[PDB]
Amino acid sequence: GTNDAEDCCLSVTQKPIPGYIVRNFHYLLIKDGCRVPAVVFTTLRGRQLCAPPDQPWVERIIQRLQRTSAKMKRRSS
Repeated sequence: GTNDAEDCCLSVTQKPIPGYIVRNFHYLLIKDGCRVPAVVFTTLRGRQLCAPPDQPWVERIIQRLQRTSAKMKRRSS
């Protein structure tokens, strides 16, 4: 969102947003360090939203973004 004092998301809704309108995602887990594991979907507008990392619908769209972002192997961010 605007001024994020934390690295993780808030909470995900039933079925947040279409996974095809997401530009890039950030995969937030408790492994990283947070109480709420969620993948944030950075939409076309540049807004990130919390989506369920367990649900199958998410794991497909993640792959799509992984393979498209993989085109850029140099990652500074």
